[PDB]
Amino acid sequence: KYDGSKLRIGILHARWNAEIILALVLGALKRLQEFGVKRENIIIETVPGSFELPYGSKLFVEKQKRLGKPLDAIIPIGVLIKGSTMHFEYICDSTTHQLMKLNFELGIPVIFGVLTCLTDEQAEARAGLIEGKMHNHGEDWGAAAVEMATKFN
Amino acid sequence: KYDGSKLRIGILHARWNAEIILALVLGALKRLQEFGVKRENIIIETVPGSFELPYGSKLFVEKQKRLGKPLDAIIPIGVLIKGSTMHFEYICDSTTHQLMKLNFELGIPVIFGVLTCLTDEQAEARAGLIEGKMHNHGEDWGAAAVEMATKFN
Amino acid sequence: KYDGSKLRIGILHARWNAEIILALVLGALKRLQEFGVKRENIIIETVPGSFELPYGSKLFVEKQKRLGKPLDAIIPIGVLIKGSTMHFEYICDSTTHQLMKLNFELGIPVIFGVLTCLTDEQAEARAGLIEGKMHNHGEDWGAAAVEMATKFN
Amino acid sequence: EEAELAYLLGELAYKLGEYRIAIRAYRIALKRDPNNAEAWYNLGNAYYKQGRYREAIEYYQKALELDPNNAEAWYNLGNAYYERGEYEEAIEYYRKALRLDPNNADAMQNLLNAKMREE
Amino acid sequence: EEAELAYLLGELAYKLGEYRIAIRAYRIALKRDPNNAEAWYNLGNAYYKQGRYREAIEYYQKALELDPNNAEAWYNLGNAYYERGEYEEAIEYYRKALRLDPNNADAMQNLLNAKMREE
Amino acid sequence: EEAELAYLLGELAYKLGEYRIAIRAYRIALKRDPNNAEAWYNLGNAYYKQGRYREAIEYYQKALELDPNNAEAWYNLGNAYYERGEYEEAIEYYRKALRLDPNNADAMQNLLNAKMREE
Repeated sequence: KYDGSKLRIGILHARWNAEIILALVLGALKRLQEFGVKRENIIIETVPGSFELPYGSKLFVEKQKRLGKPLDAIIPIGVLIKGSTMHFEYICDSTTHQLMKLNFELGIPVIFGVLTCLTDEQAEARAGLIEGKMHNHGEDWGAAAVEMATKFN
Repeated sequence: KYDGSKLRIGILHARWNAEIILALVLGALKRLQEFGVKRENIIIETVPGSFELPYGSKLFVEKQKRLGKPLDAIIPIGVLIKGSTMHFEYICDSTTHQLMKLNFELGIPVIFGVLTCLTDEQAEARAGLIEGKMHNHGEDWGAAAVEMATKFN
Repeated sequence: KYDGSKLRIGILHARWNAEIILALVLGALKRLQEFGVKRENIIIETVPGSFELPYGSKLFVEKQKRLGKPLDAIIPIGVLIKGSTMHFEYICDSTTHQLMKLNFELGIPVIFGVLTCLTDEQAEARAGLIEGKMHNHGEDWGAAAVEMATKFN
Repeated sequence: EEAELAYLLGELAYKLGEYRIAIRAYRIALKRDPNNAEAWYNLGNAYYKQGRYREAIEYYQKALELDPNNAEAWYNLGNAYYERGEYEEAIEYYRKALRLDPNNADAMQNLLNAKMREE
Repeated sequence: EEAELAYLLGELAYKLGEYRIAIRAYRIALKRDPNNAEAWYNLGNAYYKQGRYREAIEYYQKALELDPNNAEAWYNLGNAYYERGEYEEAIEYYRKALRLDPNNADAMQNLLNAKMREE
Repeated sequence: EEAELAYLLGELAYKLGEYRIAIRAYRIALKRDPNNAEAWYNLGNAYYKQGRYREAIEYYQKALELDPNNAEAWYNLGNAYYERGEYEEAIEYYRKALRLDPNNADAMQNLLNAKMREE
């Protein structure tokens, strides 16, 4: 339906909770390539975690732009799992607001590639890390980036 | 009371939870037409889901504007049902804030066509999908778009 | 203490939950008139409900301004009662934020004439609809509009 | 039978703005069939339109006895009372209309202003 | 009864400019109630309007037999006679109309010019 | 009798564009006098006008049974069938209308285009 061969899509992702994230990052890449996105047009970089991603993604885009490779769409990826503290609730919220603001501030679609789970099993299922539960949502993020980046042109 | 025959009203909607949404989308269209809105002036397009709609609606408007068909009002439509994760709470909130901001940023009324339900029965009732409960709220959204788009002129 | 005879004060209000609202709207009007506000300088108009008011109030002001009757202060009025869904929490919040932003964006005081009640008895008491409980808060809103509109000049 | 033709004739006259006929045709139709509440409401509307508010009331009240759930009529009745200066009666008729039909936005604003004037 | 409905129907048709109906409805109404002079005058007016001046005369004359004080009809009758070229008859009908109603200024000027033409 | 008044009333309503009345008045008139083919055709025209093409057909067919030489009705019937997508039925009704009235130029062009579409 959509052709992503002309798009530059970046992924900026957390290092923390790598098992879940690497499954999510690849899920998105495989689909982007299925839509024709060239592997060389998929930019994958990391940051420590979820506090960095909400602004890290802008800094990431600015660098790619300066280098002559501005992105058409971005999928910051990371996993928040509720712990004993309330960092989860405050990060989930402010992250979401930054990512929504960035849909206009960066000029490109910003895909919420961040999980807001209470348990590990939920985040793991969302990444398709669990064979019997959910699916790898990274794939939808990938597909969405291609559609959002082409649909509205 | 109001004449919508001169208005362009767009609907951007989620693909996910289609049974509820299609009832909502049609509810709004039927009423818009009852107010005289021409069917050709009702623009209906989709996105995967609720994360796309909060900004997707701007991208949608910009495209319609470039095409020579700027909208007078928009009703993004979608359904959030609380699951086992907290994506519901964070989407409900940021979506609402984006849609309220867009009432000024787009220059047109933006109707909150999004449901924030805890169960399916509640979302289904809101769409009038359940004969014995609520009514199809899509109809109110349709009517509201016509009034908001004419009332304040 | 204050003289409102030179002020234009608008009320934009929800149609839904009219029994409570009409008591609130009149409460404010009676007091505004007691402060000398002329009845012809009190502009009363309606919208379906609480989603419309957060931006509807700007559209309302812009129209009054174009007509040569810009407002000095505004009191959007409406009632939110918690139901089985979470629309109450998300509307209460975004409404409040829009109304606070509008205190600067419109150049005039915006009075939070919106109720955020969990029950009907609470909203009814706040409107002074219940003889034995609270008082008609609409009266305070009216008085506040007069003071805010004169106090800081 | 004859009432239907008389109601159709009056109805056409109402639509066309001719109340002498709309009134006579409905009175005839009603003599033949007195339980037609709609015609009684419309009869009241013809008198109402002519400024004959007391007459309008008589017919609106009859029509309400036959069918009291007609919110529009409750409103129209209150209006006939307001035109006569009967604010207290009139406000109750508008409030009843709104209670029967909460979406009567026009009744909300008109009863609100009427209440201000009622005192 | 039926005549009233028939008169109301014809009346509406007269007002709306439809004489096929205005004529049939009044003829029906008159068959049911032949003494309605107004309807007979109006029937004459329908024929008059259609250019059927002799027919208009027949009905105007019947109507005058029922009520000869209708000055307007006396005038209209004279007009039907003038359209037929019957100036002598026509001038008497206009003069009678003026005598019945001295304020019929239009009859004064029209009978005056008609008299010039009568010879 | 009553049918004439009912036909005159419906007729006036048809001319004025009010089909609720035009339909009820003709149905009443027809109950009183079922052989009035013109009224049956007109009844079909009211339904036709409302987009109620199947109903229009029912009445047009009845009217044709009473008087099948009405070329205009044959045409109108074909049109109701075309609106329903019934091209084969519809083309025969237009062709019959043209055979009855060879001067129906509009039927010629419309049946010609319809034939192209019929296949």
